[PDB]
Amino acid sequence: PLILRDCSVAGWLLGNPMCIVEKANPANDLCYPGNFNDYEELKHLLSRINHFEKIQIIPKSSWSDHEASSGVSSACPYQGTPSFFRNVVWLIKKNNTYPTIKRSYNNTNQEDLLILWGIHHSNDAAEQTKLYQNPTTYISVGTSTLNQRLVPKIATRSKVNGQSGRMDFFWTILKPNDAINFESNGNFIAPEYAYKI
Amino acid sequence: VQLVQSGAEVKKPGESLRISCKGFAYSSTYFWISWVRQMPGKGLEWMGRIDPTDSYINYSPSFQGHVTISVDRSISTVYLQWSSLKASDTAMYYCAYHRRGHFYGSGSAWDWFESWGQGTLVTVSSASTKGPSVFPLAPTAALGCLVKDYFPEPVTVSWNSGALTSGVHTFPAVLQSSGLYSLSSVVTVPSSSLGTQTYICNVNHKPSNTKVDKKVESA
Amino acid sequence: IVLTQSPLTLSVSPGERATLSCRASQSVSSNLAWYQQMPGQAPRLLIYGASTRATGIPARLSGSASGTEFTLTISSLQSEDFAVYYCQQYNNWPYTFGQGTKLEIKRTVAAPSVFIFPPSDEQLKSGTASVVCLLNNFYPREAKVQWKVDNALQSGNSQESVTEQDSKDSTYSLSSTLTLSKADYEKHKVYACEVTHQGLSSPVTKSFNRG
Ligand SMILES: *[C@@H]1O[C@H](CO)[C@@H](O)[C@H](O)[C@H]1NC(C)=O
Ligand SMILES: *[C@@H]1O[C@H](CO)[C@@H](O)[C@H](O)[C@H]1NC(C)=O
Repeated sequence: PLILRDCSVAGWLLGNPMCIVEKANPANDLCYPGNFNDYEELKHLLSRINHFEKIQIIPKSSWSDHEASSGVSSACPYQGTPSFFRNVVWLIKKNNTYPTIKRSYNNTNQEDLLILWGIHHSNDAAEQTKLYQNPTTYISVGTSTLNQRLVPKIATRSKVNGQSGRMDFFWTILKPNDAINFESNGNFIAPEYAYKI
Repeated sequence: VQLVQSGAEVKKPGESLRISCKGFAYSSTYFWISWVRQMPGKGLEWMGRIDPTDSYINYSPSFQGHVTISVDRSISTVYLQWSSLKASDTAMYYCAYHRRGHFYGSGSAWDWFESWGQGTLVTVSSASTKGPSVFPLAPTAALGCLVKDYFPEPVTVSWNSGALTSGVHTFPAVLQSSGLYSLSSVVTVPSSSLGTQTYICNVNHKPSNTKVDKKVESA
Repeated sequence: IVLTQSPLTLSVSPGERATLSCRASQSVSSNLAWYQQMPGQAPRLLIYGASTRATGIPARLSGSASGTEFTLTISSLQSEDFAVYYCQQYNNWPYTFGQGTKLEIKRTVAAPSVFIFPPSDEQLKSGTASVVCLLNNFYPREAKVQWKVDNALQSGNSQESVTEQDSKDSTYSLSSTLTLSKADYEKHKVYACEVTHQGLSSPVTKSFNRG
């Protein structure tokens, strides 16, 4: 009985700020342009929605040595300010430094949990240094079910929504008592909100 | 994990001091070793923290300048260091283990101190080593010996080589004007036992090699 | 951030119930722990996440939170439980603690045994004179040791020292040292310490004259 608007499923779960049944081509989608990795498999997983509670997993407040409130763009707008997806966090350098990040979450919620994060493919050595300082970055996400480790593809792609870089988003199911580990020295789109199942 | 720290230290203002803390050669993963200071009588103070792995370090806004946390990942040991100590720096120093950046439930943190070291006492006075003087406190009867003017802590007082432990009170030492310690050790025995029984207080102060037996008199 | 603990000292019978408080200046949102410390020793975790007990910890240690009012509760005090209790917030760094709450054993009032000690000849031969007042096995800890020399109340020239509460009768002992130069000791004849304590009928004075 569940019905969307001019959000897509993606724009929905990531929490586009301009926000069964969706319109085959929605207005609001991915603010920043990119791909939502494993899209359709997720969609198949989501017609079986018996329980769906959004819960926090890593407070935005808890980022002391990176600049949290700055991941905003003239491409994800809200009330004529630059904004971004609510559920994730676009971490930017602070005092011209970007210490590697080592975060980790244990699912102690009796339930499966749907976690969403991403990587920013910036478009040149310029944007890269400006935003994250480190020229050569990685991202490393892991559980007992998943092992991802991704390098950012620095290239200037065709401008879409004002933006010559891209953002890839990934997702995973976290079983009860499994932990997920993040490690990243730049270009990380960090989860803040996840979903119960 | 099981943290062990280096032994106790006595120093004078302006001296360098580096205490140590090992016992975590494997962990997994992401963990902080922190330094906590505890002043005589007062509560507790977090000084800073370090990841032995990638040698990342956060100092408290109260200590960034004074001290220096460091790691030699080689031997897997963490160091606290000062350049020029100060009478203020006199305290118990613990290191403590906790998880780096782990979270759970609904956003709460996994950042409580899980494991502690035994403690490293650091003292800065600074007088110099001075052995104690040992005076009788002559007499249900009460008698004592008084252990005056020593440095540094501690002394150990027994009676009759430790065959007498019933009714003994060794009071905490007190700092005097001179920056030196005085202590009192007393004992109660039946009045009807003086003259017969011999009472000897054995006093030890290793830092000045003082080893003294005093017969405690009477009439 | 500031944690204010309350009270600092708390006297409670064995068998009963104790309620320690800790209050935060800001929000720590349940990221708070309770440790216990005993003399000479490190602290050992009791409670994390404000509510969860650590392993080993019995069920009579309880923890609850109202936003910023954190509450530790110990019921059925066994002797094993008398020590110092700190709260800590690990909501963010610098981690901060409380100031402490010392949990004292409570017993029926007990009045002190009062002893006074002359300086040894051995100590005089040096050139300094220590007179010692000993109070033995009393409770409560509040007692007032007053030095009188030739009836003249003395002041600001003595030093006290108290034992930790006893393990096998829960009492205290105290010793006061009146320290004078070897000089200034001869110009006086009577030395007395007057003790005022709760368990005493009236104040009690012990005393001695030189020679
Ligand atoms: C900011 O960076 C400069 C660059 O060296 C450094 O001097 C300063 O201490 C830094 N401030 C903080 C708060 O880290
Ligand atoms: C998550 O927490 C539970 C309960 O504290 C623990 O038993 C489990 O081992 C943890 N999971 C991992 C992967 O550490």
